Amino acid sequence: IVEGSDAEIGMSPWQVMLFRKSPQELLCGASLISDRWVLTAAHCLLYPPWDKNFTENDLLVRIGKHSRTRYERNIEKISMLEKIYIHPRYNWRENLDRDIALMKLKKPVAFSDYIHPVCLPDRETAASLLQAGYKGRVTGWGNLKEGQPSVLQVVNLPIVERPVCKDSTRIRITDNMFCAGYKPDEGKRGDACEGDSGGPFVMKSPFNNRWYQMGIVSWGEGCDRDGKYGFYTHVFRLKKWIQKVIDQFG
Amino acid sequence: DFEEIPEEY
Amino acid sequence: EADCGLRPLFEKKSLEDKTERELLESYID
Ligand SMILES: Nc1nc2ccc(NC(=O)[C@@H]3CCCN3C(=O)[C@@H](CC3CCCCC3)NS(=O)(=O)Cc3ccccc3)cc2s1
Ligand code: NA
Ligand code: NA
Repeated sequence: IVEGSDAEIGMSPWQVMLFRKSPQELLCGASLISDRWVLTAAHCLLYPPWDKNFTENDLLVRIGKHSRTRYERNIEKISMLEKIYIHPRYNWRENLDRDIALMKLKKPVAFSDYIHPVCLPDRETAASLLQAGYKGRVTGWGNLKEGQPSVLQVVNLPIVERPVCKDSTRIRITDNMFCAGYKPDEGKRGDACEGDSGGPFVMKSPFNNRWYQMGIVSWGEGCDRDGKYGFYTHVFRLKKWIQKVIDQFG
Repeated sequence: DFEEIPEEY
Repeated sequence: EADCGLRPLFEKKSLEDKTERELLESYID
């Protein structure tokens, strides 16, 4: 996260770190949506251009974390993966369209003050909150500039008008994406960066005061560049796929 | 860079 | 879960984090 700040303890209890077994390293961000399911970006697990194609046994899920590098004894819980599910129409060849994947855990994780699932939006929540100007929140242990942070970083960013998102890049933007971030003329800044991929873009509903994950950190050209914005997978648009996988394999 | 994690995982 | 999105150390105890108000203030419509 670029230009964000340290997260408060228990501020993002659904935050998940995707951890590579060997070499031991941070692979991506992710989120807890139930005691057995974790949501992330498909490119965190499959991206042929960079010869990335992880299988279940290559990684681990660390939940309830705050510190990036430390083993948080008595706080974080480490889970193994039972199965990975990538959207069948995830477009890694062109523009990361449908950048979403699910991971089922071998055993249920116990909730605590530091571990708690985030909600997934229904049609009305998405229609009501996914509006230009409305701010969401992005969290991650990714790079601070285009070294690494000591603890989870957080930044609030405004959703941007679709025409503006499109005119900021040469990449083909789809309805399964939305972008967020400040304009150069707005002064404030902030953006997700390398390592933040797969992390959640959340919003707190003013209707029922619950947090909903509206997006997944997907891509950006550089980090926090003026005139550029961060792009996120539109979670509601792909919820039918999410429900299908969980109904069938859950 | 990362502190080792218990071998059990 | 019927308890999704309610944080143990925040919503559950009726405590607000340092910047959530920024989000609420942006939901002007
Ligand atoms: N707001 C954000 N910025 C970034 C920049 C690095 C990482 N990027 C990533 O994890 C993903 C992995 C695949 C390469 N990648 C990316 O986001 C691609 C840009 C993609 C390519 C395919 C079609 C959509 C655009 N790489 S990325 O920006 O380093 C490429 C780059 C473009 C212009 C100038 C300098 C570097 C996350 C974020 S999130
Ligand atoms: Na992240
Ligand atoms: Na209400």
